[PDB]
Amino acid sequence: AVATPEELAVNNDDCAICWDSMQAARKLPCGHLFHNSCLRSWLEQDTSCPTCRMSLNI
Ligand SMILES: [Zn+2]
Ligand SMILES: [Zn+2]
Repeated sequence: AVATPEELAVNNDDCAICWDSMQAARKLPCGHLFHNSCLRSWLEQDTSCPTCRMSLNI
């Protein structure tokens, strides 16, 4: 569920959760770029901001 182009990922090749870099890159309502697998996995585990520690209302 990524609406951003791979261009963004290339420009920002670095994960905050799973670390490293890949391709898929989605943006959270808080202001963070997470991969499809990294995010999805996060949403399945917890719906909280890894950094902001704030719950996403969307
Ligand atoms: Zn990642
Ligand atoms: Zn955040």
